[PDB]
Amino acid sequence: PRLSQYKSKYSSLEQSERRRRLLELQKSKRLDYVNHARR
Amino acid sequence: MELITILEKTVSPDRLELEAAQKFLERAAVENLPTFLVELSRVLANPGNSQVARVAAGLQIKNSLTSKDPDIKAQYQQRWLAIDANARREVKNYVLQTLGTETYRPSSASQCVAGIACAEIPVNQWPELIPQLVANVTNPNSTEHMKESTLEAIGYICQDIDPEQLQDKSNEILTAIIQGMRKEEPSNNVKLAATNALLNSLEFTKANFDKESERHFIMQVVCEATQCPDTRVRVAALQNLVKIMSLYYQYMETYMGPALFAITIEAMKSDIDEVALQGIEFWSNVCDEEMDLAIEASEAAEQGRPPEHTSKFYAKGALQYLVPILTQTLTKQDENDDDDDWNPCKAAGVCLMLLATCCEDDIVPHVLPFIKEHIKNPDWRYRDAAVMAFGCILEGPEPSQLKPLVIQAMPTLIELMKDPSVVVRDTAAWTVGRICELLPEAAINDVYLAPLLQCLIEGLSAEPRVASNVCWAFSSLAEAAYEAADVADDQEEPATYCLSSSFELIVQKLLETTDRPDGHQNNLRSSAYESLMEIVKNSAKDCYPAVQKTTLVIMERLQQVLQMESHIQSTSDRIQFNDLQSLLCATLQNVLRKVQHQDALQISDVVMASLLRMFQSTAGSGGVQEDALMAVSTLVEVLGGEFLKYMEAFKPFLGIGLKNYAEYQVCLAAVGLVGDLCRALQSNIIPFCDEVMQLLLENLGNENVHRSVKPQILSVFGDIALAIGGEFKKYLEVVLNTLQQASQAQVDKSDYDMVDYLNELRESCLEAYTGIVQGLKGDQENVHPDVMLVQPRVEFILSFIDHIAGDEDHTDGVVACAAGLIGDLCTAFGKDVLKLVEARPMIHELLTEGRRSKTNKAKTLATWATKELRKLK
Repeated sequence: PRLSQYKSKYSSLEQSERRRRLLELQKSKRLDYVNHARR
Repeated sequence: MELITILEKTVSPDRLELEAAQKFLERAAVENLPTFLVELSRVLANPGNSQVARVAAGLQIKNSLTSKDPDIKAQYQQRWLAIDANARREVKNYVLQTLGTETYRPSSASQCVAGIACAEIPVNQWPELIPQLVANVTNPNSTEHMKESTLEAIGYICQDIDPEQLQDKSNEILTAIIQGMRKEEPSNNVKLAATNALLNSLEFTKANFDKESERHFIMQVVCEATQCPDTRVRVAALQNLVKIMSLYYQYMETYMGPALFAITIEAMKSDIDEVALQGIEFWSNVCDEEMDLAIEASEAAEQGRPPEHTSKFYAKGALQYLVPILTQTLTKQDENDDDDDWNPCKAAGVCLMLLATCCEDDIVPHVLPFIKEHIKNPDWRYRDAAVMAFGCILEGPEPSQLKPLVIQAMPTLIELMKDPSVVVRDTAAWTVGRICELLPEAAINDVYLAPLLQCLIEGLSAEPRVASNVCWAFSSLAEAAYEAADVADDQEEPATYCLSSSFELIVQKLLETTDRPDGHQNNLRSSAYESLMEIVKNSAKDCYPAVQKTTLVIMERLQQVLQMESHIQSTSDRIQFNDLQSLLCATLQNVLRKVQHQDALQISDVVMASLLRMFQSTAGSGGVQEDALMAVSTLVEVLGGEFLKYMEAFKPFLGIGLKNYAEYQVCLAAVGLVGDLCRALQSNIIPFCDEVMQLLLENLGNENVHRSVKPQILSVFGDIALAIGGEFKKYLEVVLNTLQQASQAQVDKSDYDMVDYLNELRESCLEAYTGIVQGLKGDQENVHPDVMLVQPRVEFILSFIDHIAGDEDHTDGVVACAAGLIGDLCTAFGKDVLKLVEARPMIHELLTEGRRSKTNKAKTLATWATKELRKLK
């Protein structure tokens, strides 16, 4: 039931880690794109 | 012909005979649903009919009234409510009357009762229901079957029913459940059904638990139940104790000492694995709740206020007695390993780990001695246990206390990597990997690195369960080495580092591992690609020569899968081709990163050309898969504006991804890609916007769309606005009203699965307005003024912000976004904004809160905004 915690490693790939990363990247990109447009 | 005859044919092992029967019933339900159900309920209710016909009828009823699909469900619920109240009254009478008159094992009536209840309870249409179910259980003359089938009905209702609908009748529900669990109850079957219903029900016994009289009554019945001689009841009761600890931790203090500690410790020592697992989970779950309480305590302290909920540190108190139980359990390894099977040994490891992170330092001195006793035991079960326990405590205790212990453990650990037991070598690799993850200084040491590297290199050729952890260890080692080199001291990226000497051997060995034929076992292949990926990213510049070679190999493999996919033979072939493509594409997202941009270009054009070919063939054969779109994003990141060359060809495949709303994951990636295309193509995206914008709004009409697509679509509206500026006027009206509505959404916190969809979506709204306000205004202008079209909306956007300020529930991401918006308004609409802002003291408070960082720059945005309002004075 916490099988995914048994010997927990880490992967920039399963499903959802590479989503979280892709989204976090697009959002940072967005923010920088916007800030050069405010000041 | 006759309904009964048809019903009995639905279980025929003949395909056509099963088809005729099913179509008959289908069209019957279409020609006169009300009369069909009434007749069906009559069959179910009559013990005179065969078990087959009654069960079949029950199934036809249940399926008319629910389904796994939430949207189809709500639909069936409304079709039911629209039926003549007299017909429904008759069905309700028969279904209810069937309870206890079935010889069948699991009652077919229970699910029909629940199906109708879920529809009718939220509108008080079945006032007869509860009191009838309560009577069926509490009546001392009720048979086992009557009580069992009823308790199951109760259980199905608590489970399927909308969460908000059942509190007014918790009092009655609990009366029946508790009565069914009492130990005097003769039937274990009844006790089991009752105890399972309690579990389903706890979600709304809030008002009951706040009454010592009732709380005390509930806890005694559950605790006694953990002593039932029927193992199934023991387990279900323990399951309840675990859930009660999660929802009512506040009340537990009077039961832990005197009851719960003993019950759960005894369960842990049980020889019945099912029981041991509940005892262990109970104490892993206490660790989780208490780690969460510590974060609450910590945050409340930084706010000059006491926390709303306080920890009693039960894990810390129990630790003495937990650990000796857990280390012994680590000795019960299952010799035939199944990386998809759960047992007491594995649960014990996770539990030890959670105790380490929950109680930190405390734990070391309870575990060390077992470790030093058994690290060299001739019995592999104990040798492995010792190494496992060592790895479990590497996170939590102060690294300053662990370093000395880890360094003195290296010599033995390096030896254990060659232990004759495969079980031991599996754990040694993980423990080594976790040293590299958590305490790299020990491994990046002038003493041990050389021999450690030799072990890891050889381990890549070992059995899958060993090579897989070795891969993870390598990537961890690579990250540490990289960081170590470039904390600083040199500039932009590191010139060399301790892995450079063997970087070439590692990549080729990893490239080999990727390709092993047993690569599917123990997640090997994925681990190998993850590791290659991570090591290529985390590499020094003097490793480029090896990096280029590896990239030529990856493209080679990718080019190969891609053309393999325009010639598919089977759905098995279909599946694996996409799985490799998935890994290779993900790998591509790091190599393209990490070459010369000049080279990244030549690679981008070549890959995109191959994907478009794959798209042309692959799909309309089940396509588009999602990682291909994410693949395109990274490709658009490199080509930037130079991607315009493929739009005319990619366009349709963009659409099919946007249109596919059933696979919200594919749609989601399509949406994000649109945002990436905006920043890349910018103004040049205009000639594509109508098609996209049209598909976006369409999707927003809605609602078997996923929750999660809307906020992203809103965010992208902002990007589109930023990319096309004035050309957005065309969409301005529809978008603002869409934003208007999504802003007014205000889910009430007793739930958290909504508190942080509310923020996910609010933030989205703010990014939307920001992209619009900045999109309509200006850089090197002639005069300004499109924005003035939004001027009349300022009042509302500010109100939306003001409402966000009141809600204690702030995600930093939202405070920031809200601050950036305020600054935008000041710069866009000017000194009228001031009067409106000073009219809402909560806005002032929101900005201050942002001037303290978390995150970083929530503080900059909050700082900027504070400044803009000030200059307006």
